[PDB]
Amino acid sequence: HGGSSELEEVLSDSQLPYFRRLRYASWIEFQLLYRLAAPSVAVYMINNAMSMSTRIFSGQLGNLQLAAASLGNQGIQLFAYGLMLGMGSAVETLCGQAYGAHRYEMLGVYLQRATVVLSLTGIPLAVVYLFSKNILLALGESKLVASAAAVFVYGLIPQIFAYAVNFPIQKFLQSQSIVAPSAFISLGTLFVHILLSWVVVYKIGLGLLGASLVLSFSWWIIVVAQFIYILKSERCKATWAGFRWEAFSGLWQFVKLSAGSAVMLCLETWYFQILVLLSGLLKNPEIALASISVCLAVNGLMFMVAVGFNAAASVRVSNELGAAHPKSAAFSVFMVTFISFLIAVVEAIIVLSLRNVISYAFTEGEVVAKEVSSLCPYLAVTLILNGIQPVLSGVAVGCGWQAFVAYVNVGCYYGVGIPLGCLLGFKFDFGAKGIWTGMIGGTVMQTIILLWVTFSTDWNKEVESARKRLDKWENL
Ligand SMILES: CCCCCCCC/C=C/CCCCCCCC(=O)OC[C@H](O)CO
Repeated sequence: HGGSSELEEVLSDSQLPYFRRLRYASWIEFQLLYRLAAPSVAVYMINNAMSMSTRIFSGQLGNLQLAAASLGNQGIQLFAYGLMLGMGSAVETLCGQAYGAHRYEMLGVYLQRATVVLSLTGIPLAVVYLFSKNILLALGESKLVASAAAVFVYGLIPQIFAYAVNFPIQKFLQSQSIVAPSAFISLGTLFVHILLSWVVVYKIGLGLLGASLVLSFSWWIIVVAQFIYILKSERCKATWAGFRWEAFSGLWQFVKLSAGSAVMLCLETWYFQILVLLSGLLKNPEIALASISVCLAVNGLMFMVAVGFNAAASVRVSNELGAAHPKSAAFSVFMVTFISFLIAVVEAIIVLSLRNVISYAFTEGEVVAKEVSSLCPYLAVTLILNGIQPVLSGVAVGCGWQAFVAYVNVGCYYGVGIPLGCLLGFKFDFGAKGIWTGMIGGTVMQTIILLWVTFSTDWNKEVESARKRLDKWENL
């Protein structure tokens, strides 16, 4: 329980040579990164598999049912997904810093205080789900498609409040460096999800409504399974003191800290969505929509590995800033960035080697395979950029820089990325290469700013700022 972190700090405090000290602080760091990032990827892959399993099981009832599962997941759910996870960012930085400062008693307070805030946030998301039929026909979709997706969206209204409890519990167990139980109950519920969705759809005949209800039901099985763990777990007897009335105090404070990360995700959900819509306005958008969707799907599939390093870099900096280990935090930021950078290099190598094959996997098109292969050099740059940007955003969450990063991300995306992509794409007639270059240029500037800031960071002041943050939340 934080003993390894103390040892790493002790190792840096020695007269031993730099190379001997580097090898033997990297080994203890690499062991901590692996014990955190490996189950984090396994959790997101199994959970997204349920979103794919529900999309697959519901899509086998007709082409209208598949469009309902696709438009419901990417249209309104992806908007509701980024809003719930954004508020769960303040409980991520508060639990990790408190777990490092041995204030285990208030870890359960942050869980409930995040649940109350997220449960109130899921109320505006509920009325949007009810009128999902009206917003789809407003975008021009057919009434039969809008009513079909709404019924599928009607079944996802319990998935909203399931997020409001799963995300605080996820970051709660993440701070204590215990993410293994979450990966195994998700594996079991997936078998329960595939089995129950097969019984509800094929035998009960509830249609696409029951298909989305089984998804929302399975999401509530991992919520109950995660809560009954912390009640019986021995590593959670110091961190979960039980239900407390203090969770209702200082709700607006949790709103202000988490508001930065929430806007960063929903706008980015629209930012990529705007980049797709803008690609439809380019000259010859017939192939620009398919090629960009292939590269972004590869970018999205490669992004699933980056979120594991994001969770690891977040808890490491949080646990070290709370335990007053500034040199260990400056090393964890460096170590996560380097290992994730080498992974992004391997991701770019595989894409460049299979530049002609990856296009046929998503859609069989000969002219599409050429256009995708032409954008693979640009996609490889985005993959390398997506191997440093999320880990620098994860350490910024651990330091509480969520407001500073949100200003930079929105400014680099909407203020720099979008105008550069439209100027290169439309005015300069570079097509999809101009859009992707503008998206690259946006991510480049963001990473550069964060890199200079993070490496010029006074980690002594971040430790003091972590004490002030924990002390103020303890007073109220
Ligand atoms: C849909 C699910 C919703 C889930 C959440 C429902 C409750 C949210 C309400 C909280 C404030 C009102 C209730 C608490 C009123 C007393 C608060 C209190 O003790 O205030 C102390 C004061 O702030 C000095 O420290």
